[PDB]
Amino acid sequence: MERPYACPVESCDRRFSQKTNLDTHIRIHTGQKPFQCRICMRNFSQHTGLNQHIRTHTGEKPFACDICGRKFATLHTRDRHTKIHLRQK
DNA sequence: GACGCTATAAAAGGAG
DNA sequence: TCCTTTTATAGCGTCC
Ligand SMILES: [Zn+2]
Ligand SMILES: [Zn+2]
Ligand SMILES: [Zn+2]
Repeated sequence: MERPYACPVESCDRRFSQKTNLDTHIRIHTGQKPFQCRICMRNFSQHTGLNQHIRTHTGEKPFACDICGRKFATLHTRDRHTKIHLRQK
């Protein structure tokens, strides 16, 4: 069994290797958000959801682009940006 | 075009 | 293992 943990929701039925990931996933169904932003008090489903958000307050931009050295708050925004240097408008 | 941001999935770290 | 963190992937929505 590579992914022994299955989602209880008949409709969804997503599979996971670690039980942690299954519990975290189930939260999207129940709508429970255990991670709270201490500035605006908003709630998030994940550790990363909260971390991505704290940066909107702090203005921290950890991710730099290799080509132009421009900074971004999140990983995806940075990765997606780099692709523009490989094409025209 | 570009990118700020939220969501969510996949994986890894660390301690008992 | 269980719990904490980290990395990856998808879109949305809006301004340019
Ligand atoms: Zn599910
Ligand atoms: Zn906040
Ligand atoms: Zn760049």
